[PDB]
Amino acid sequence: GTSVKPIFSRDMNEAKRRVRELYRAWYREVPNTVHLFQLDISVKQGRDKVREMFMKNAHVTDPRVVDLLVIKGKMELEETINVWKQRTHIMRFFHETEAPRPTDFLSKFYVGHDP
Amino acid sequence: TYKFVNMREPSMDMKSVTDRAAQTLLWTELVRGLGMTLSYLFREPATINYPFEKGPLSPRFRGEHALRRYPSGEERCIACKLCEAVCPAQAITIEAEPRADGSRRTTRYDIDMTKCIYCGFCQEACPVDAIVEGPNFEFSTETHEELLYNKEKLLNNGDKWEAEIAANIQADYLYR
Amino acid sequence: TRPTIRPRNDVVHKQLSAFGQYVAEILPKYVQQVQVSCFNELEIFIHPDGVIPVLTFLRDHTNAQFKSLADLTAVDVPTRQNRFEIVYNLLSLRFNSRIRVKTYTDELTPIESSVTVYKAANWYEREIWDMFGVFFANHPDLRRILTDYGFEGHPFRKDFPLSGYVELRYDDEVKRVVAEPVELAQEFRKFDLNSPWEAFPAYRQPPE
Amino acid sequence: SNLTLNFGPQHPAAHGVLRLVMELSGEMVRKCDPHIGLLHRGTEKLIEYKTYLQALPYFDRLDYVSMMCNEQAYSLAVEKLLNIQPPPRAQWIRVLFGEITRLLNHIMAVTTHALDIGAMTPFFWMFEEREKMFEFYERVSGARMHAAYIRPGGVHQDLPLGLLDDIYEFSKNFSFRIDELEEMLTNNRIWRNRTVDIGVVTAEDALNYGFSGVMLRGSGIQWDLRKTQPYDVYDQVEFDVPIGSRGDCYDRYLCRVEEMRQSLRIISQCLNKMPPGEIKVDDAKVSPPKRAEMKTSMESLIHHFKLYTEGYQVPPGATYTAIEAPKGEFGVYLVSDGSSRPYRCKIKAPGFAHLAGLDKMSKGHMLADVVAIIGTQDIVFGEVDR
Amino acid sequence: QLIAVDEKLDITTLTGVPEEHIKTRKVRIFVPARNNMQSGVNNTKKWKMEFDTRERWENPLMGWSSTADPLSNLVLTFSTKEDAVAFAEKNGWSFDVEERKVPKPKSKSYGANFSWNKRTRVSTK
Amino acid sequence: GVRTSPTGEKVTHTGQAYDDGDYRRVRFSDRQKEVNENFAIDLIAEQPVSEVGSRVISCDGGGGALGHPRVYINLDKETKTGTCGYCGLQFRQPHH
Amino acid sequence: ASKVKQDMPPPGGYGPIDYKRNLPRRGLS
Amino acid sequence: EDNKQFFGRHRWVIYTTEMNGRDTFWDVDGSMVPPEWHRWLHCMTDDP
Amino acid sequence: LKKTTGLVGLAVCETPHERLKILYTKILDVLGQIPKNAAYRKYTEQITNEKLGMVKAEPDVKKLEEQLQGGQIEEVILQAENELSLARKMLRWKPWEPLVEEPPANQWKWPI
Amino acid sequence: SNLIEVFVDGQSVMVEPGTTVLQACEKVGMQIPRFCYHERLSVAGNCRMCLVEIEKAPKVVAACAMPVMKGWNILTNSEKSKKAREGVMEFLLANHPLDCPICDQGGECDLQDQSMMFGSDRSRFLEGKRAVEDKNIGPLVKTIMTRCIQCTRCIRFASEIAGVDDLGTTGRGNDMQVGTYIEKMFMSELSGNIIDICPVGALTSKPYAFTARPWETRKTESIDVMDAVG
Amino acid sequence: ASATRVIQLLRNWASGRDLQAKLQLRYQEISKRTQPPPKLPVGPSHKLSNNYYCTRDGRREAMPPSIVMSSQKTEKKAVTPAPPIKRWELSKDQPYL
Ligand code: SF4
Ligand code: SF4
Ligand code: SF4
Ligand code: SF4
Ligand code: FES
Ligand SMILES: [Mg+2]
Ligand SMILES: [Zn+2]
Repeated sequence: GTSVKPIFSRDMNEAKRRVRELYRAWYREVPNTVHLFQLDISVKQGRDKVREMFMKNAHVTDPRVVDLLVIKGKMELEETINVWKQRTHIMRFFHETEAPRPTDFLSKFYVGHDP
Repeated sequence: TYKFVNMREPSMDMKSVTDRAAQTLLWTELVRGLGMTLSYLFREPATINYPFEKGPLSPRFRGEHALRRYPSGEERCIACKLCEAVCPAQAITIEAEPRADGSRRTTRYDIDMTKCIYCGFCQEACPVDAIVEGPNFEFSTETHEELLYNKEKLLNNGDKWEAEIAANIQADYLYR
Repeated sequence: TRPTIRPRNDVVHKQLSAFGQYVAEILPKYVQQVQVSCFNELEIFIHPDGVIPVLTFLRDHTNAQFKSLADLTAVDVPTRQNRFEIVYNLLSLRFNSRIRVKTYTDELTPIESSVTVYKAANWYEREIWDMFGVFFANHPDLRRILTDYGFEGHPFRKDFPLSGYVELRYDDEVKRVVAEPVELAQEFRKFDLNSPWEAFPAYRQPPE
Repeated sequence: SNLTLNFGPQHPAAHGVLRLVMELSGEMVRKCDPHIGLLHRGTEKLIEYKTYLQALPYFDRLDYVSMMCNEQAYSLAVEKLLNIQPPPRAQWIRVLFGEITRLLNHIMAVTTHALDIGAMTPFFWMFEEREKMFEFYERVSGARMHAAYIRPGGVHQDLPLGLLDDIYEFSKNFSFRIDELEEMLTNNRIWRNRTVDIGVVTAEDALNYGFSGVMLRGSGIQWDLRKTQPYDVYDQVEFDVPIGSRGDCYDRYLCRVEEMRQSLRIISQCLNKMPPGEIKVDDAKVSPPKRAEMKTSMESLIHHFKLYTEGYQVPPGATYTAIEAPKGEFGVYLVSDGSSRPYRCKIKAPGFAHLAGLDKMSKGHMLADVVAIIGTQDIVFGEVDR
Repeated sequence: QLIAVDEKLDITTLTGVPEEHIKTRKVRIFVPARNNMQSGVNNTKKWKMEFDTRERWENPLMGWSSTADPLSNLVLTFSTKEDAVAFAEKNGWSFDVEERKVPKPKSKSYGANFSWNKRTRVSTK
Repeated sequence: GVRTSPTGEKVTHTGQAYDDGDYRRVRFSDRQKEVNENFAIDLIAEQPVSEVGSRVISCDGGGGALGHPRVYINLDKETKTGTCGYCGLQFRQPHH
Repeated sequence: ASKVKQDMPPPGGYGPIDYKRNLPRRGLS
Repeated sequence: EDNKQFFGRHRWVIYTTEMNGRDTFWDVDGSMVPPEWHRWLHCMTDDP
Repeated sequence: LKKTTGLVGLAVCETPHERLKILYTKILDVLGQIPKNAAYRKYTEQITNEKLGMVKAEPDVKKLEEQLQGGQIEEVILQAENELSLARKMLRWKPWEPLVEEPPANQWKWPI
Repeated sequence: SNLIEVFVDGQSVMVEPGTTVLQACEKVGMQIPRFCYHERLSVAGNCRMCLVEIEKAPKVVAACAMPVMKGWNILTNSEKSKKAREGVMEFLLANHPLDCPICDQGGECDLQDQSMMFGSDRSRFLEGKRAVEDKNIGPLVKTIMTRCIQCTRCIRFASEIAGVDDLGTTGRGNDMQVGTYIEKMFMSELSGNIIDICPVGALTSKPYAFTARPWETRKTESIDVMDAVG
Repeated sequence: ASATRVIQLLRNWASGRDLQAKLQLRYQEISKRTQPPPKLPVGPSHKLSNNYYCTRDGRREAMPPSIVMSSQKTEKKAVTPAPPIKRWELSKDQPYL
């Protein structure tokens, strides 16, 4: 039973449909974002980044969590379309000033104590 | 108990109506405002001739911090760390150890004056009147680093301002 | 118990207790508990489903007339299965009284928006969503209100760190403000202040 | 398609930190969308890491035009949670300085509102009075605005000898400055054209939108927390409540001017009725002992040490305490878990709801009308963003 | 009508916590030991969750203590061990739980100070 | 009681001086190192020991309430003087 | 052994303070 | 001093033309006042 | 007869007695569809009948306002409208029924 | 079984014979204030801070030493108990030195905390204070005996746990002093523990002196590797 | 004020008021910057007897809130949270501005 109240979707299929709607909206919006914000990236870079952000949460299996993630993505898209975000906010997705952090054991061992 | 601010009525007699018409056509209230500004023009201004003249301050005024001494030259601070504990901005950093003669004294006493809110809680908390907010307020700098005071800076401030600090404390301490 | 001690008001205490019993009798479907504090403040603990029917009642009933919504906020208590306590503070000018309505929710359960009851709730609910992550159903325009654009997390949660996760600076290579993982020249110094001796025997809990 | 405009933050009428996204048709305002948080500093979370005394100075910086009123609201909340009573002289000093603070705030509100509208001169005349008032602050506490003077348990220090006479000297002259301001504005036809029937709000809408203070009383609602829910010694002073009739900018400006006059009346009563006695509660587990006692007696030293390191424990419980601050109802929802640090502190600021009502109030108006309505709401963003 | 999910609770994707500070952290769930300097026991009633200690270093200016992990001051309080475990699990943090230590009851006899034939007899008071 | 290091850097009363190979000394180039010249330990060393005719003396640091908390100092030991834990002033009973 | 000395109002209270509006008519017909 | 001027103009300083090492004929600032005259000049006391 | 209520947006009501009678009658009619043992029905019927009798007993508007303790009979009419709307909503909600669920064991326990 | 029923503020408790009033109170989560009592040391009963009223009993009892009787109702928060605690705290603080800013115990001091929780907030002692000379007992345990409250905890620990009979009391009355009576070092493999059991700053750690305050320290629970005891 | 008499008269006429009576700038009338020392009395708890703290302890008289109608566990006239507020009275001092 588990007696849980839904947010928007009753099972995973409607949640996936909402995910697809949000993905379509972002994919359509990307070229306008590149033009309006005067970005130096390509439209392919922006769409690849959009895909990456969506793929980050592919493991989620709870329809309520999926609905909340879609709500947050819609909020981000509304911020972007209305130019409430500036160029710094958009570019924050790319981390262009952070040095590449090593992942293998040996480099982390050399650089410090963090596991 | 209350009053109305905009609940009056104008009299409709020909005298009041004609007076209103004369005000409308001859701009009497605008001339009244002009007269008020003209009156202010001939008043003496309130400007003081800074920096040759200064604004008045109280003995309780909170200014740049200082560390004080006993009349023998011994430091008043005994590293109890009550000022560090009470500080609402965590602007005070204290390290201490027994001195060569066994006295309880600080080795580090730092105040970050860019963290400080100048509330004076440190001098209220101090049991020996060691840390104070002095009267000086003109200590602007050209770099951020100069506002990170160490213990030597605070002792120099105390030595430089003690003559004024002691008089202000003598003036105010019966209220504390 | 003279000058130092705050005086008591039995008349207001009795009046508030009677009105709390009144409200509990009228709405048994939703009211779970009623309390009157010793400084004369009335609290009504309700099931979440009753957020709209209770508030509406307290706004529209001839004997309540709580027309003003003073404040609406949330409290985070991580030890509870339902993390978030939702608090409504209401003021009745007709009867010169105040009341508090309390309900609960967790991270994934929406709470009905009360903009149809009090329009003032709009921004308050936004703030709650911004600071605690509580979603309000049927809100006209729900989005962040206090945090920076694109900010991740809900800062007022107890498990959110005080300095957050990212800080900002101007970078000249890219000619813009950038966000990077936070690094502090001086770490905030955690203080352990609690005395190991009990302060108030009147609030002692059973030793389990 | 309407034109979209950023009104602020770097704008003269935007108060520094307000970004207002405005949708316009010509200069007609189709929609107002205030974006705030440009001064959100996380005060409510920071307070959770402070003792109650350590948390007190954060309230000076919420509504930085009305410092001691914020201090008083927080002190009343903490005193209610502690089940203690401030001494009478402390309460009289609190009311006196609260009315001085209301004078400061109403000067700032009226003159900056006039400056947005275009009348720049009264700002200069009234800010010298603000300067003199600042000296009263500094003489009592050592700080011109962020006094931290009013604390749970009473006040930090007693008044210095000679302060009451100087306050009396200032108070016996402030009425003429009010008269000059009213001579410049009240009957001026340009001022009335800029203020009459602008931002009209109904009583029902004002109540439903969470308004408080003048934003209520300008619409005819007879409500004042000092009268209906008195605190300290407000039930011992005589004053009148100004009530508007149109719910517009002009009536609210008239109400604020009359509130200044009534504040002068209250200040006179406070000056003539100040009693003798101690200025903080005679309970060393709450209020610190005098410095001479701390340096002589063992219990006083122990209590000084503990109150300045750990702070007093507050019994567990939650209170919503509100006062009639100069900008409306200012409230604190304070939750104590029994320790010496507050568990939760939600701050209710009147400007929050007032600014949330700005889009409703601006319907059918122009750009300059929106500037006037922003001025008439009396918004400070330290309390809006917290 | 309700939707009847059947999966364990997981809110990691919603908390805004960086990946590194989820999978590399170890939280300790424990009842804090009594400070040996005092006899009061009021600080040994509730359960605490704390994080693993990371690197601190010396600031080149001022010699202050500098850190780079945002969770160095995060301590949560819980009524029971189960509540803390549930909170840690739904946030994806690996945890180590230490059982509560209670002092064992003891037999105190004042008269034993003056025993006729036992070693419990005291030589001074 | 100021004193100079082998590098020419003045040593503070905390005994802190940068080593010969320490890069941080570069912060003092074209500028100076703030050092307080009134060493408290030497200054309190110059105060004379007060002879008093009681076994217990009281010290508050002078100035009444402007000093430090009043403490009582035992003077039974003839091998050493009684030192104030706040002020550093020394006391003894007359001997010899 | 001196008397208690505190900031207090002078005996008989302070002089009356004006607060009401004062805008004289000050004009011809 | 001139007590016939209003409060704030009744006390003032004429700065020296040469302090510790620098020429202060044109370049003066409030930090040049020593503490005793700082107390007198800001009216924290009535006694020079 | 009265020039203004003094409240912005609240019009002066001509014939307030008849309006009040209509509104109280409508409220009682709606309450008649609520179960007899529901506390809302009996309480609201008691207060509504008190106000209706008071309205029928005093033909002077000022004295009726003084008796009703309701603040300016136009606001009495507004409050009657609010009560009628609430009565319809309550008939829909049926809050006279037993509590839907008991909170968790330590949902309201404070502290911790 | 063989348990007897007592009451703590009217709440029923079953305890085994020989249980003291203090132990019965802590069975219901009530901690009686104490200075001289330590559950790993022999009972002393000298500090008198644990005095508590028994219902229908005219005289208060020392909870640390008094066996609890069947049917007794212990009143932990009655007027008699609170007044006894206030009087004892006043007596303890009458001669105590005003050393808190320079005392290492400050912030983790049972005297300070129990003064704040069970004592009054002011003083009415108008005399001069006693001052005693210091005893040198080694390079580990710093001694400042003006702060000593004569608990006898160090003496009982040295005798019973460490098996060293070198500590004691000399003199009597107000002049009673805790020490060795000769210049002697208390050098035991367990000597440092007398720092922790001492409620006040009379015995402190010499290597640790003046370096830190208790509230700024972070606590890491760990294991010792200096031997194989763990 | 050092203003000449003709300028004073012109100021008074332009303002329509007696400006010299209430001058914004402050002269000799204000209190001296040097004051005699205060004495500052003490509070009601500064007593040598009949002053036990347990009889004046406000914090310890606080207790948990009264529980009315837990859910776990006739005539019945209706009630309001408080008596209706009494209507405000118009000011005698100045009813209208
Ligand atoms: S004035 Fe306040 S903020 Fe500044 S160091 Fe002192 S206590 Fe800290
Ligand atoms: S300055 Fe004062 S409060 Fe701070 S450590 Fe030194 S003695 Fe203690
Ligand atoms: S032992 Fe405790 S009460 Fe005594 S001086 Fe030290 S800290 Fe203060
Ligand atoms: S030194 Fe400590 S343990 Fe020993 S008698 Fe004194 S107070 Fe008790
Ligand atoms: S604890 Fe019982 S007498 Fe000391
Ligand atoms: Mg010890
Ligand atoms: Zn001394």
